[PDB]
Amino acid sequence: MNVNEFSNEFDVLYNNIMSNAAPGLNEYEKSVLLTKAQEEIVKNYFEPAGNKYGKGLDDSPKRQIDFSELIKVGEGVLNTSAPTITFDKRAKVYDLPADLFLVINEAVDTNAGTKQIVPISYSDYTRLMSRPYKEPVKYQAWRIITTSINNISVELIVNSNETITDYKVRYIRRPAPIITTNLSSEYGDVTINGVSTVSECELNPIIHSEILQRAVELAKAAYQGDLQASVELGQRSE
Amino acid sequence: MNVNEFSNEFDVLYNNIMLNEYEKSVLLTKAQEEIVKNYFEPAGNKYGKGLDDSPKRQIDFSELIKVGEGVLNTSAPTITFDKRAKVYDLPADLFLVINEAVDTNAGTKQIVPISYSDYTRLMSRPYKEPVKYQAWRIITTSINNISVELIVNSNETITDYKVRYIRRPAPIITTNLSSEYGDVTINGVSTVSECELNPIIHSEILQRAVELAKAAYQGDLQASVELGQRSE
Repeated sequence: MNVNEFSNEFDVLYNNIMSNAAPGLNEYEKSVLLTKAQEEIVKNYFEPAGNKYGKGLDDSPKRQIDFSELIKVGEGVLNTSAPTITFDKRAKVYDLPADLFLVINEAVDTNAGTKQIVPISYSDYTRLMSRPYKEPVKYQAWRIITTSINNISVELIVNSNETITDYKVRYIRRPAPIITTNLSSEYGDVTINGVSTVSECELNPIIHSEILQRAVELAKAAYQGDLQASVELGQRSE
Repeated sequence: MNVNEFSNEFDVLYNNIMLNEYEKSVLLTKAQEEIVKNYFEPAGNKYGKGLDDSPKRQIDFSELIKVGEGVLNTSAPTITFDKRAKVYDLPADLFLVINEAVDTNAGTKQIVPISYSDYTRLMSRPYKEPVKYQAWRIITTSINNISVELIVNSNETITDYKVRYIRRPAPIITTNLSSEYGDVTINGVSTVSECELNPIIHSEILQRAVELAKAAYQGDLQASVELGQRSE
């Protein structure tokens, strides 16, 4: 469904049938609520505990097809542009793509073959570095986030006497906002995520109805406006 | 009651158990027009009952109800407020409309006389068409007649437009006015005119005329304003 259909069925589901009908929502408000509902839905469906099914990214066909249009593959750029201080002397710093929402798969291609990057926790890092070896298992590499400015910088730890040729990252692209109409105005240009032009929902049509329902629920919680509704509907932001 | 009976029994009631016939004709014509309005509006009468609210009210307006067709106003190329509005002229002898229907290719559709507030409300929504068995109607630029815009759903053509309405009553005249009174007319007719209404409401028309006469002749401002309340 295109943006006009988002807005028309938003109006239908919000106030065109309600008995003591409420004021219609302005297009900026509808775009804001739709973008919020989109992000909430993405976060709810990525995490199993966030939805009533207990199903995350790839726990069912529907969850695969939900994020299928939001998956992207890119590469981390070696961060030798400027000097820096790494926590580990034997780690190579890489910069992830700017439009990164969530990392789901990483791999590094070295001279000793491809290796799956395992994101190790800080307590896990301490445990592993208290051991005599201090290097990954055969077909794996280690990873920790380092000092990041304006984009995520990442330290890749591989086994000794190994060089990294490329660093691929299969991630979830940051969703683009849903903007119903050109938000340009003479009184001031308002933006949802830095863009005023019309922006279609760049995800699969399977969850457009879900985004619409969530947006309507958020609109009605805003209309109710007491602390109660804000608190319970803020639980699903996550 | 014949007009002679109206004139004779006006004298019985007004002249203390026994006015010009023009003055009697004027008051009787005014009285019936009051009575039709008062018994049409439920709040205008003493029972709180309108046109179809009781058997008596149905026989009251029985001989005024008329069914006529609207004629397309294609002769005059005027300007309509709605894009898909077809201008139609209503019958000349029209007093109050009570049912309107339009026969389209899709089917007969009951016309809803839509208020100026509801139009702005229903035209601020996505679709902007009536429900599947209804049509809208709003009055438009009218010259010496009644013109109505029939806003039926797009993708449909209007083939017929039936109007069921209350006909304008004819005047009550008790004598040839031109015989003694030079060129006086009541509603454009100078000759004897009978009551075109059911005999059930002749007594109330006569009683109202007598009350109107006595209040008019008493001359008090309070009486004139008090009985002028029931003029609507």
